[PDB]
Amino acid sequence: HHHHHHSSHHKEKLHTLEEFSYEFFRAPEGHLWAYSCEPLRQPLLKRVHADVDLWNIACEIFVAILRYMGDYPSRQAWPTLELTDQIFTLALQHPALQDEVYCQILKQLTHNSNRHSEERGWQLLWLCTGLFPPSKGLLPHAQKFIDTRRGKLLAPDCSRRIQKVLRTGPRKQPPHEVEVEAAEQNVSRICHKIYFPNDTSEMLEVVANTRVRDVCDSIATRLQLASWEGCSLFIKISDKVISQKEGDFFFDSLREVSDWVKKNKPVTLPYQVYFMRKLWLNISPGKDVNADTILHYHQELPKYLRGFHKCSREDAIHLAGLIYKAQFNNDRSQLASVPKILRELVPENLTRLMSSEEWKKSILLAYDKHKDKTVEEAKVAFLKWICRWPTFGSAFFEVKQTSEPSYPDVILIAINRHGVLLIHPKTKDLLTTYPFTKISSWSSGSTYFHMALSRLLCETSLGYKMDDLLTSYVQQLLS
Amino acid sequence: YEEGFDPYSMFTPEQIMGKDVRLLRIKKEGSLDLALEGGVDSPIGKVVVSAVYERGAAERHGGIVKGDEIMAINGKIVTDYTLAEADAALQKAWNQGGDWIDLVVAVCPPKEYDDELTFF
Ligand SMILES: [Mg+2]
Repeated sequence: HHHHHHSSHHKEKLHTLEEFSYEFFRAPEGHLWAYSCEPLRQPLLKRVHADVDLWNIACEIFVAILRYMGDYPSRQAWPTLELTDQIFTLALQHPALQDEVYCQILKQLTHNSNRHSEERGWQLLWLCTGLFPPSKGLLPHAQKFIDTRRGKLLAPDCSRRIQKVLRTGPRKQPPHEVEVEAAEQNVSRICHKIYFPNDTSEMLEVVANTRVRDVCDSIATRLQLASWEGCSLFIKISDKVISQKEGDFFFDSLREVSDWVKKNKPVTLPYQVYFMRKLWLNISPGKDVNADTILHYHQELPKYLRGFHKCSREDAIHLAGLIYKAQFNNDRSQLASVPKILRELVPENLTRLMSSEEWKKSILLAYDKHKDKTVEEAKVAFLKWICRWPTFGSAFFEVKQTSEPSYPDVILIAINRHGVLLIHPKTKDLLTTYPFTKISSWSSGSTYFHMALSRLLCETSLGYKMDDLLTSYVQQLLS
Repeated sequence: YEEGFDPYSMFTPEQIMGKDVRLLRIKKEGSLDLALEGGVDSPIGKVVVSAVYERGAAERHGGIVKGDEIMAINGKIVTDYTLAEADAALQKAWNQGGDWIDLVVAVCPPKEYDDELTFF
């Protein structure tokens, strides 16, 4: 009867695990099914008790629950996240511990006359219901436990979270720092800030079972995008920008990346979450103007300014006019000091081509042609003029190649719709193109990237990024 | 570390051509926490340091970083070892006797490129 909402029209006696404990709890070696400040010496359940070596983890879980609730008879300072990691981590890995965690929490919530302890216990049940459900046998007891305590602040949300986690499956990672902070505030609603390439941000509503794709769906509606195909969330952490897997739970992804960053580059690390375009497949500037002016222009502009493309003096003057218009609109006084602004208008490999006044004069003449355009129209014109370049819509990597004596030691690599592009950093010429149809394999380490088509070997700290983009592009092109 | 170390006394020139070869004497205290990658089986055909974990012994010494190549462990040349073989040799010669570990490393040179581009 999980599918139903039950009502009698009046308050029912508080449901406990007393009757459940007669059949499924081990014998006591204060009730074993009721609150106690005494640490457990053996696990509660007969199933868990019948399995030695699971005894120590079950006891360590109870000690961490006692510590979280403040029932442990000391003040030997504990950060909350370490306690929540101890309570839930091994339960996620060994599902036999999941009913044990629920029974230990419900036990500490039964006949608990200590309001602070009881409040903290409900925060644990709230975190727990967002990770995994109780088993088929325990579910009616946990449901009744919550149903008969509907007036508890977090109780209706615990009931909803069990329905949700049964629908989407369990979490892979224990509570995230953000989830724990909300729990400790007795707040069930969470908003995470999401940053965009156009220097803006939005607050996005997230829950325990929110997947990366759900956040993206909400962002596409919020930004009035025609589609988010090829976009994703990214974590800017340490000196990295890492994409998040669309099918992963948002809080699982945050922890997994933070853990990966800790082992690959050695407290909770600060981070930012960005929403950006990842795959540049079928990008037609003007088709989705909101996507072009929020994402596309602002992602393509810094790659252009770095001087990754092959372009002429005349190309740079023309694009600098559009860039000036996109940034300053009608304000013609921003080119007053050429050294303070030229790096925002012209690719760094081309600034030496003419003097400061010559750039200022040529840019102003170009800019003056956009008097009738809006800022959005300038951004779209910028994109339309560069969208057919073979290096448009690319991720770039500067590497030390060790496989081709005919090429310079340091080369520029572009990964995009056309496959892998090898670029001369001085001339910006395309050395070669490795199309996806010719690539037979690739692999990476933390210090290298290798590709087989006819082999490319290079020194890079960004092999994981190269691998991920190649996989993503290949998976998208196939069907 | 040892100042008087000459790589030409241990390797033939073909084995060290274009490498900055140094000897490091690391004092055995705590866990090494030095991760490796590569191997003779891999695309790079050599054993390199993949990570140096915060805990120490490798990090505490300071002379070993990500990208450096492991050429020898306690006098035994490991340039032709698989990753599993290099890992086993490093774990063995750390536990099995001695107050210290002797690592011959090819120090990775400065990167004349931006190794941290973050654009998509
Ligand atoms: Mg001139």
